[PDB]
Amino acid sequence: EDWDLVQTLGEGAYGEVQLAVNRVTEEAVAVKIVDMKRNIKKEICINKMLNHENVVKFYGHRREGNIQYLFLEYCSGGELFDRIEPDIGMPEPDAQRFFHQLMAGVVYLHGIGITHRDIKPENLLLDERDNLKISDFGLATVFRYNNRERLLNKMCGTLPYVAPELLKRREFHAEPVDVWSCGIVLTAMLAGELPWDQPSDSCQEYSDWKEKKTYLNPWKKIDSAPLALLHKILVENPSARITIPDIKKDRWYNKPLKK
Ligand SMILES: Nc1ncnc2[nH]cnc12
Repeated sequence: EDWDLVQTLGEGAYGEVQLAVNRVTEEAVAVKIVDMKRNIKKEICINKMLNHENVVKFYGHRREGNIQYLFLEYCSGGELFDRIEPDIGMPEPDAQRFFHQLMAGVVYLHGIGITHRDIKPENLLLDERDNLKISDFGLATVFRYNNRERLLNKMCGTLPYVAPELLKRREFHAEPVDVWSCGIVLTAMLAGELPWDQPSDSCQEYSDWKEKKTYLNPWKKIDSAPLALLHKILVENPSARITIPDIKKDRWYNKPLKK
């Protein structure tokens, strides 16, 4: 287990990720790297709990100095960001498949009291058999514990993926914030466009969404079956907004498309 660091796979904010190949067995891994001088104990801890085929497999960590090394699964397929052609998206049969695995993944976390708080195509990586993994638990947090649900109030994410409640309320439920970002990943995948800067009332493109002006981009690039689902996801009232159990019922979600 003396790995050589090869290519830089990217840095969200917290630290740099390298591909690391093992000298002797050649097992490829991803090493996240974080300089605790130039929140992060919590990422390790959350990664210790996780075990699903749609979450990036945590392998371990060694401190060894000022740096912190996370040993994570390797997604040779890279980010879902790159399967989205800008302004067109990707074929509807693959869009669905990745949404099935996103939904799978998120059910799992949400079922173990964990919310990601940054679902976005750059944090959905694809492996060798093109399976979607949820990555980066830097902004993750427990919302349910001892079967008590706690509200989050701390604002974090990426504006275009964030839910309105999070701009407009002082505390909010964690599940709906992740269903929203899942809905915006579905928009991205099907239209290849983010629909708005951020879901504020001050924003034309969002005001048009609440006004059901579905004749505009990026909504006119989407078929009425997945478009119906989206209407149910980007509801502005998180108690009105569809749940994951009920997205599993949606017509588009169960429409046969993918071989
Ligand atoms: N686990 C991972 N696999 C591939 N690319 C990554 N970039 C960040 N984490 C990664």
